[PDB]
Amino acid sequence: RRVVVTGLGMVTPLGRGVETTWRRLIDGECGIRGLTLDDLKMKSFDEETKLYTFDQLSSKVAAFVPYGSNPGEFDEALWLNSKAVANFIGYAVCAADEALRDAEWLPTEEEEKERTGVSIGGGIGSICDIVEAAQLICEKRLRRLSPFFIPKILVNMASGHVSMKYGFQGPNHAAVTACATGAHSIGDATRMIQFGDADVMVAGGTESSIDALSVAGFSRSRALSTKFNSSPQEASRPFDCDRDGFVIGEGSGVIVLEEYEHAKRRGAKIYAELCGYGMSGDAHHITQPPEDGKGAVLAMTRALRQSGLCPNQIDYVNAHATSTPIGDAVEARAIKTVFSEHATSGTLAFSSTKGATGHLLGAAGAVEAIFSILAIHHGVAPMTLNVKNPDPIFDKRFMPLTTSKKMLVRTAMSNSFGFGGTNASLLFASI
Amino acid sequence: RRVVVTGLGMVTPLGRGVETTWRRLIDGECGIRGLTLDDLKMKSFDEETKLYTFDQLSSKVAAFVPYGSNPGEFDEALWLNSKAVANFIGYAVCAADEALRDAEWLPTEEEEKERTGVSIGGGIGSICDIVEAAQLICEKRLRRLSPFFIPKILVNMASGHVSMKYGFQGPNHAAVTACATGAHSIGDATRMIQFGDADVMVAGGTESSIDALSVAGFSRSRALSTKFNSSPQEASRPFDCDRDGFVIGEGSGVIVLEEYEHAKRRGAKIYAELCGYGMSGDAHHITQPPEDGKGAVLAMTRALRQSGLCPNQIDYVNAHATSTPIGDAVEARAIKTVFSEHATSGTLAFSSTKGATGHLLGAAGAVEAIFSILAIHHGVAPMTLNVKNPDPIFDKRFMPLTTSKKMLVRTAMSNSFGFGGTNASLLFASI
Ligand SMILES: [K+]
Ligand SMILES: [K+]
Repeated sequence: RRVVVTGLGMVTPLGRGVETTWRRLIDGECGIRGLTLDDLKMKSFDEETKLYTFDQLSSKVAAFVPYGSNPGEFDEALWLNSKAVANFIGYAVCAADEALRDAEWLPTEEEEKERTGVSIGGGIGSICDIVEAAQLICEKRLRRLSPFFIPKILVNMASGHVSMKYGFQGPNHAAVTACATGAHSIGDATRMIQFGDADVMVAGGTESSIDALSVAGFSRSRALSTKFNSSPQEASRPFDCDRDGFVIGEGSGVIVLEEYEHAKRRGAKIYAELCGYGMSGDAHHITQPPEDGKGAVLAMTRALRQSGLCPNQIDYVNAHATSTPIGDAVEARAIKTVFSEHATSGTLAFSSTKGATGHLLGAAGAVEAIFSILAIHHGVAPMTLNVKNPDPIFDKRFMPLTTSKKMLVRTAMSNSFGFGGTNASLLFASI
Repeated sequence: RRVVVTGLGMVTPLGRGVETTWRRLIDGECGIRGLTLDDLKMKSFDEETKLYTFDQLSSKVAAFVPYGSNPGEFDEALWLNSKAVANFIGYAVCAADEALRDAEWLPTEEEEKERTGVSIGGGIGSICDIVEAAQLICEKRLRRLSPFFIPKILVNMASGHVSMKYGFQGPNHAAVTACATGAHSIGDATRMIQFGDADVMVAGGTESSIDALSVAGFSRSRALSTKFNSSPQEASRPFDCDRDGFVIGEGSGVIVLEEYEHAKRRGAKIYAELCGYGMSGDAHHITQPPEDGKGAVLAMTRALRQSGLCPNQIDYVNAHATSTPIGDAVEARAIKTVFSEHATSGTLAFSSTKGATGHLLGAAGAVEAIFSILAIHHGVAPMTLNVKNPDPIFDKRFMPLTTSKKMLVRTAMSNSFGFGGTNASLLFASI
């Protein structure tokens, strides 16, 4: 059984909705701005504590979903209107609603509902909610603790809320694999349709982890950009010589996957086929990839092997590259190993879109899969922002895209790597 | 491709190791004891705050892994060996080591290592570490924030630590589906072997969430047992008329899944075949199952369809039943709906082992899958503990097992349900 994409939905730092996000991405816009006190998510703390906490943050830049009741904005009054709904849940529901309406898949019949599942994972959940609860322990105010505390911090709950809203009674699932979360969630859902567990899967990733402890935590891991705090629009620079860590972003990407014959029967429009889901492990380090990028090589090779395609048949690669000194170079090295002559001749088009969106963490793999599907659909490959001085590994030919380029994209591959050395590679093709 | 089980490993409130856990389970033992101040995991808090917090907890019972350097005990010096290892990670590695040495699978060859993956999920991760970090905000001591904070709290990191320990470079994965986590992780891994993503998968679940905020959070939701604080060994009573909520437990279950031909070629000892992986969603309520238990019915029916077996061919069912008023009754109705004449004849053996182990949350689905496999392997069906007065739903010979029944077990099914209405049913058979 073959698996196709019939609906796209997203909410990103470039806007709410596929149209707005894609338009701004191609136009070369950037969703990164400087942090403020409000961004700490510390409404339950006094101003002196807020001020102190802000000062402890090495990284003072982030990529935010725009909130509001106007076009291209995320309306919290519509999507975060319940006590059990944390921000990551609202993003996923918002994106899922767009994807399902795009796919024209809102079944009323129990037969179809039972054959529709959900696989939308989150990477970390809601740290800010756990911080608020922990404050109750410190201040001896535990009576205030919400009965909805547990339900709103569980990383599988986006799938729960989506399935509930639409009555979807197929597999209720979530893959959680750090920054590969959105990729594995989509991939696992594909395997389920292939095996026959479902005919339709609403799959993707979500994350809303811009808050005091998240920023402080990633800053302590030395994972975040710090030296561009006065110039936020230049903070995320994948493949650039002056990159100094990623910029935390937030949002959700959700797609509607469905079995090919099922899609054709109902006359659904098809974006692309999902042809490869390559998985590997680095088996190296909790946070650092290996020098040779073997894990990334394995993941890409496995996705290729599944599709029955040769390296030279790949038109576009959306790289994971998060704007990290070691990470970006390792992936570049891995892309050279997998594609060799196809890459070193300049034939292969590749870019990282994280200069524009930031690192969406658990949602990164899903959002970037959407970008890859859209590359095929529109015949436009997105640029990498802020590559003023390309990494020494690159030359005149082997070079990431620095402008949005029109081209036939019949095949698009998207890499997502996470802490623990967990790797996924999703390969899409026109059908 | 067929998938078989070649290794078992576990760390539970009934002991470290399969040997001790199974022996104590079958002997009708219980791992539940009363909560103390030390169990709050509040080492960074003063005595006054410890006492306040303890007084605020309505549930004062939990099921603990026995620590120590003696047989049947968890040696924390061996497994909690670095600052990056939270308890859930340590339990998983301990369980994985046992499972792999049982499977006799410690390959040196890059080929075999690349064909071996890991799918061990955690449900919540490490709340206590987030609480400690949040305390640094309240006390303005963020200087002391651990560099390993982020790696410690991520629910996928058990898979990461296991893979790097043994150099496994196959799919590095985690399904996180609340209290179905262990089941979906095992089921997902099965699909991966079935498809050809891997030849061997180290799969299961892990949890260590006995701490101040976890107990407070679950207590506030009214999910936990409160009436039996004076008699802890009586607190978990699945299917009993006096049940009043579940008892939080901790531990890990890990199994080695293997492609059938791969197992036979190397002369591996085979416990059972995994024949069915049924998945569904309630699409009803964030925490409560629907009255008719349609989700449970669907999950069980789906696992049956996949196996090619009919209800009458099922020998043992390990119920999810957690000792909650609504939950247990709903599953009882669902079992009756699926098995009808096979249930009411008294020939279907079914029990919940949560009276003995407590609710292991993310590890529940994996530990109970192991019990289902061991039932087949040993020809003994485990009892339900503390059924003094069976629920009115049970009539005549439709009754859960209240003693360890010696019997031929050819087939065994295990149910796991989680918050968000996520349901999994795993079906094993002799081979
Ligand atoms: K990517
Ligand atoms: K079970």
